[PDB]
Amino acid sequence: YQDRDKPAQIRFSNISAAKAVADAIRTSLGPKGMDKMIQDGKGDVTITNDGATILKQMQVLHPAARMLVELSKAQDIEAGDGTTS
Amino acid sequence: LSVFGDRSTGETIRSQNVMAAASIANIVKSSLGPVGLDKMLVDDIGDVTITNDGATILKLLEVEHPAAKVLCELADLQDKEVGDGTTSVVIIAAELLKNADELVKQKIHPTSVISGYRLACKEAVRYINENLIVNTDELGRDCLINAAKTSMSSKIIGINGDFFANMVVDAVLAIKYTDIRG
Amino acid sequence: KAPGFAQMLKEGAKHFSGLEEAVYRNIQACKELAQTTRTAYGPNGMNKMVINHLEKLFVTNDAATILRELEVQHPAAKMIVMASHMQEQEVGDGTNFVLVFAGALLELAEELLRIGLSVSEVIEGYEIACRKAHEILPNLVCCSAKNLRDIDEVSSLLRTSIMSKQYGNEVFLAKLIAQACVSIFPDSGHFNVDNIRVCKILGSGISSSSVLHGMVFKKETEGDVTSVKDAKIAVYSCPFDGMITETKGTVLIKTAEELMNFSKGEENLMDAQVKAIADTGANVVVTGGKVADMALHYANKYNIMLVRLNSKWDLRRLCKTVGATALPRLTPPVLEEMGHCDSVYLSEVGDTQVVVFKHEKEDGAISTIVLRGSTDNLMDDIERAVDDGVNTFKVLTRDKRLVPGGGATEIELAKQITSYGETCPGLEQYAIKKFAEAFEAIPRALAENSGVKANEVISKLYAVHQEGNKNVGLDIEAEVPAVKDMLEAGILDTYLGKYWAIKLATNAAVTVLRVDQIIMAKP
Amino acid sequence: EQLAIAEFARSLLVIPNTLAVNAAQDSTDLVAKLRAFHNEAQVNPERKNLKWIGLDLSNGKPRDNKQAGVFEPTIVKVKSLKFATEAAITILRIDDLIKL
Amino acid sequence: VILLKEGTDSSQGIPQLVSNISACQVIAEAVRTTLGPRGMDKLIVDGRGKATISNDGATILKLLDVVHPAAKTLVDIAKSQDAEVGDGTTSVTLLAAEFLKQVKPYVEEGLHPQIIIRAFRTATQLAVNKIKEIAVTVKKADKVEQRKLLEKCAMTALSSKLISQQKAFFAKMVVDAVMMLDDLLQLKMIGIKKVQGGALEDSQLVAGVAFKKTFSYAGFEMQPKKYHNPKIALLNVELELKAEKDNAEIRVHTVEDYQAIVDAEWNILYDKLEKIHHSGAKVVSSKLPIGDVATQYFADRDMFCAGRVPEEDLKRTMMACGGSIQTSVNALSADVLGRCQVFEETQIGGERYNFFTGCPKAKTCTFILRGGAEQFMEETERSLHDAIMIVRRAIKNDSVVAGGGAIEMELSKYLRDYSRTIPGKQQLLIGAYAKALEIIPRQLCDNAGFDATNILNKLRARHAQGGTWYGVDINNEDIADNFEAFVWEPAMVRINALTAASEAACLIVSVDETIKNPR
Amino acid sequence: ALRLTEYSRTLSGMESYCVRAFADAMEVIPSTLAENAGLNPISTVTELRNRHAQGEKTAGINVRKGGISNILEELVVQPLLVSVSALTLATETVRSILKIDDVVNTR
Repeated sequence: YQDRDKPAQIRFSNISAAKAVADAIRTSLGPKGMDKMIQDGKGDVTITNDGATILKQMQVLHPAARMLVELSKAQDIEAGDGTTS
Repeated sequence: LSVFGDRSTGETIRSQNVMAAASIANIVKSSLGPVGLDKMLVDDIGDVTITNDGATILKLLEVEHPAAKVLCELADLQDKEVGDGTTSVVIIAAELLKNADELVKQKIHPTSVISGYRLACKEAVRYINENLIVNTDELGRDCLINAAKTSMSSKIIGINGDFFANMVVDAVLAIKYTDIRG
Repeated sequence: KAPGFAQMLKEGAKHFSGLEEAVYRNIQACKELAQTTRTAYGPNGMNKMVINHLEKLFVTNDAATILRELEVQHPAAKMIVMASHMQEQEVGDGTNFVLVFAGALLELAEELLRIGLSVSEVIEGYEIACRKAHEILPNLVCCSAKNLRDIDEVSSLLRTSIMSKQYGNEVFLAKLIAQACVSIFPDSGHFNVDNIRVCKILGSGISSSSVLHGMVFKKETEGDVTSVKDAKIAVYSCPFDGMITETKGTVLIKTAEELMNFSKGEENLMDAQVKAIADTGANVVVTGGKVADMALHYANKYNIMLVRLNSKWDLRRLCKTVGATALPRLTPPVLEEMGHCDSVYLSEVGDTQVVVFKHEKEDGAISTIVLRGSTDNLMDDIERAVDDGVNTFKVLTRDKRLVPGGGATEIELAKQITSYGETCPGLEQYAIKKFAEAFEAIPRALAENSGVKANEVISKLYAVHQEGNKNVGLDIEAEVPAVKDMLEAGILDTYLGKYWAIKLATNAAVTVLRVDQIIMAKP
Repeated sequence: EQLAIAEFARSLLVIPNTLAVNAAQDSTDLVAKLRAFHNEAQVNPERKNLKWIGLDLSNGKPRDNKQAGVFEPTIVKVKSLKFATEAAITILRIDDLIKL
Repeated sequence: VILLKEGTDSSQGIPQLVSNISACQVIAEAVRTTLGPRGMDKLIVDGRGKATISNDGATILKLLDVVHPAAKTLVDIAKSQDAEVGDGTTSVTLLAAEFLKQVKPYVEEGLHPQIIIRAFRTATQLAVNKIKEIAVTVKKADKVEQRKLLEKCAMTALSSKLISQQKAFFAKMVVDAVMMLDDLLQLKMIGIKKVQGGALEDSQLVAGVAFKKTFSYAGFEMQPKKYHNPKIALLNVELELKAEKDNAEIRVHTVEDYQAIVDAEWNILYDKLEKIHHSGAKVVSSKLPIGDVATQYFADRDMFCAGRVPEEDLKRTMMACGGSIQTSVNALSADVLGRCQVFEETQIGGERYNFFTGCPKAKTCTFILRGGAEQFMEETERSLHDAIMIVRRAIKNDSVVAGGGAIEMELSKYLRDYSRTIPGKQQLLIGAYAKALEIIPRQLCDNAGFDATNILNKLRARHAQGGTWYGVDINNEDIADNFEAFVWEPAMVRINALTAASEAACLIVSVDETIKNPR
Repeated sequence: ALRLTEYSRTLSGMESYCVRAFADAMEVIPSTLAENAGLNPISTVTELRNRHAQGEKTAGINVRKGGISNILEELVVQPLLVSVSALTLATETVRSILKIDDVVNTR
């Protein structure tokens, strides 16, 4: 083929950036889910398994990764549970 | 992926936390016991502080690691609640992580490892409570003169064993006063 | 170009300057040699993995074997090695003694030279204390051999010599070597290690070994002759085949008719050659090569016993015993080059046919120890333990005096020499006290090989020897640092074994200290 | 649950191991002789087997601490095992390190 | 300038012992996954380009030829394992290298190697005494005929295979093939041949020696197959008319001599055919092909001939008919001729096959493989060979123990409780000695695709309840009793396995310095 | 995930592979809960598909006891709105991402 215009490079960039967010948070699912160490830029650290709190501290610049943050916020407004799911 | 910081996971993170906790233990390791050696503490000004107390070292020790600050706060809870054995807690807590990290390389999930320590620590308290001993040797029997005789055998005062130690027993028995609720 | 090289005027030979201390780097070469054989001393000595120049894998703890395989290229280190070759003369033990002790003198000599003492005073200090050691050693003699020639007494002495070489077989090899040694002892002054020959045979294990008289060969008799008293023996290294002259002798084979003629000719050639043997009266023929199928028929035709020996060293043993030389041609009829033997017969021991060459009429010292083993590497090491055991009693052919083993004499002799060094004023007391501490290397090397702390053993030995209790050596145990009486345990060394060993090891360390520089030259 | 509990028993041996090294003694032999005494107490109640044997730091050998008079309060040993267990769990629960 | 070694490579101390431990694990790594009947195979190619595929541990170690000196030691122990027993080379190599892995951290702590040797000598002596107590001799037990027990042991080893449906029929053939032997049992006696086509029930059990008979040439409709007492001749001579070996070339200018030369070339062939008829040999088995002209001769003489016979089938025939292999036809006589009661050419499979019957000197038989393809038969060939080994070892040694890692766990539990009763440095070493014995049941779970952790943990707790015969099941994933499942191995084989493993482990530890003489 | 596989067989065209991929992606939730519970993620999901085929929704994963048991008997229940809103909101986001060909920066 040729494909002078390649939209797939944006599709593959959006999928890879979106999957990278779900790959980290998936370990916190369930009561037995593992914890994490979040080190803020000032040097402060904390330990929490809450998925909604971690996503607010991610500070994602990628557009596809930002829509997942807004997706988790819309779930807490309607049902209020199942943010990580 | 575009992020403002670094992110890493895997067996390396758990390995770094075990090696960090092992470094704090090795510092207070050789200082355990009454014969433990002294250790210097150097500040940024260049002053030196020397002592064998493990509880004093951990308070003045400064090492920046996420996991290392957990054990430092742990000694404060043991000190404020009881005040003795803070050195033994740090040493045991490190040996637990050394053997647990080996089980992870055996493909043992950490949850099964955590469930083991909770059952082992629970059965340990039950077995200790049976092997305990209450207050005794206050009447009808004396092996309590040998109580202070062992601690006095390491000094020149231990030349006469029963002469000097008999007055220590009569001193601690004469000072008994309730002052609260029996 | 200036500045020039320091101290090197000759053939580019490296010359260590004053600050370089050429004496120490010569001691360093002899120090590394002792560290290799230090771990092989004692019954617990570690085995060494040795690769032969033929790329054969050998595993042995023997020190004499290591020095042959490991090439020592340092000149000052050869002096200790050459002292070990002289150590094998007049006694068959003490090889590990010289390598460890000569190095101990040089290690402690480095401490004295750093103090600023002259090298000449260190030399005079050892030669004075060495004469004191030869005077005290007779006083350390406890018990001696009863000279009863009894197997119980003869096998009891081999327990120490067999130890440190083959472990676990100490009980078995004690009685086996004893039976062969008690046969020669009735002959005064005739005892020789070359008279007892060892022949190893592949088999089950060492427990299947036995002792026989005469010369026992593992190769059976090719002929059907059982026993013959014929004294004429002709050793022939040439294999039996069609006789070929040293001249041209071109044989042209064209047609099958001529092929059968020259084929029957070889049968006629082997016929006249074997006939010449029976004409001279020799019924015993030794073959160094192979044997033809037709030669076996003419051997039984003339009733001549046939022996096939593939080993070359087995042929040289007959040349120096009966006196039968091996001629290059095929069965030359020469009576002058034959041997003499009183009795020749075929025997079977251990389900194996063996040939026996002994002397019935003449007494003789000839005897043979047959060995059996599964692995040739482990079976060959047994032969090394037999030679050290036989050579132990070659010394007892002289005056019989025994000294305690297990480092018992080393502590007793170091305690007495220290007393003489304290009473002697001057600067000679430094080299004498260091000469006494050189004896401490043996019990330390013996304790480290057993997995026991060295300083704990040395401390206990001075405590028991200070109270006047002699005969106390080192008990061999992994978990027990303590000691036991050597006299009741049966561990005893040889007087002349220690006597010649201290003298040779002393002159070996003195000669190295005399050489301050090594210079290469050209012919 | 076997490997998790079994490794908890080996981890407790560091306390008699550390005290043996600081006492200028062989740690392997003292811990070995110490384990042999407490085992015979679990086999049979009979008195001929040693019970409640501790370690002597001065002489470097086993010694009975009941007669010697070297004791420690109960709340010291009990709370030491609980806090040490909670610390080993808290550090182990961290599967990730995230920086900003 | 003056150097002691001068290129001599030598090292001693702790690093030399540690380097040998890492070298022994490399040798055990290659045969590690090949343990067990279900273990994975290996592929080794030589300099010729041909690939060898099999899970046999003895064959793989021979092809490796590792130049490391300590590696050659473990290889030599496997060779001594064949002469004493003949199997278990994979178990000895894998187990011996496991002891070095457990004591490896203790060596770096300053422990002296001699103390380690004292532990392996004492613990192994106690393991031998424990095996002799557990071993139970089963002969007349429950008044069951020994043939029934041999079939049940064969169906277990052949279960969960391609023949697992037909294993009930094949179990009878394996037991019967062993019963046809003499009092001296040998695995090299019984041969196995493969025949394509037909179902698994079509497999035939021949009491005599059969071969593929690749002979494609002419001579049909003659040479009656039935012979009551034929003389079996073994000849490597080539009877082909125009052959690469025996020809006749003579150049003459005479025309009348050409008729004789052509006849002389046929005379040499006619003489070789006459010398066979001179001795009266009815059956002619040739290794080299036989021409069509030589087939017509024997056809009119009422004698049969077959060529293109492998050399191994001729050697099995030599031990069968009772004769000997003769190269030429000149020395052929009644001494090298054999005898058989029934000789018949069978059409089974559509190919022509020949076999003997009732040979007086025959200790051997032949089995026929019938399947859909060659890979079904080649794997079944060794699968049935393992079943013959179980039946053979069960007859020789009647005192056995439970296999499948069952005896390995009891020796681990017994020595674990005894190690606590020995105060000293022997406690930690014997404790590591028992743990190293658990590598055998662990590798069986990994090679079978199961979960090694869940099986081994539940199995270890089961031995605490007193059952000594429980072990790992290779078919279903569960803890089962190998004694009731009839998985048995001789007690003397397991004793020699621990003795050879302990001896090879103590020898590597006893090595201190490696000296190499440059040459 | 089990029932959508049967519906993928009745459909035709590209909807066969697309719906099947949507069904197989629903097994990540039970595979994650089994991993944090100390079990085998691959073997646990396989057993649940059989129990849900023959049985009812009762089969599941119990994280407290660390094994497969009845979810209703373990007092584990969630409202329906949580699961329905989870599929609806996630689908609208996935469809929105697939409709983006390129991003353009303006000023």
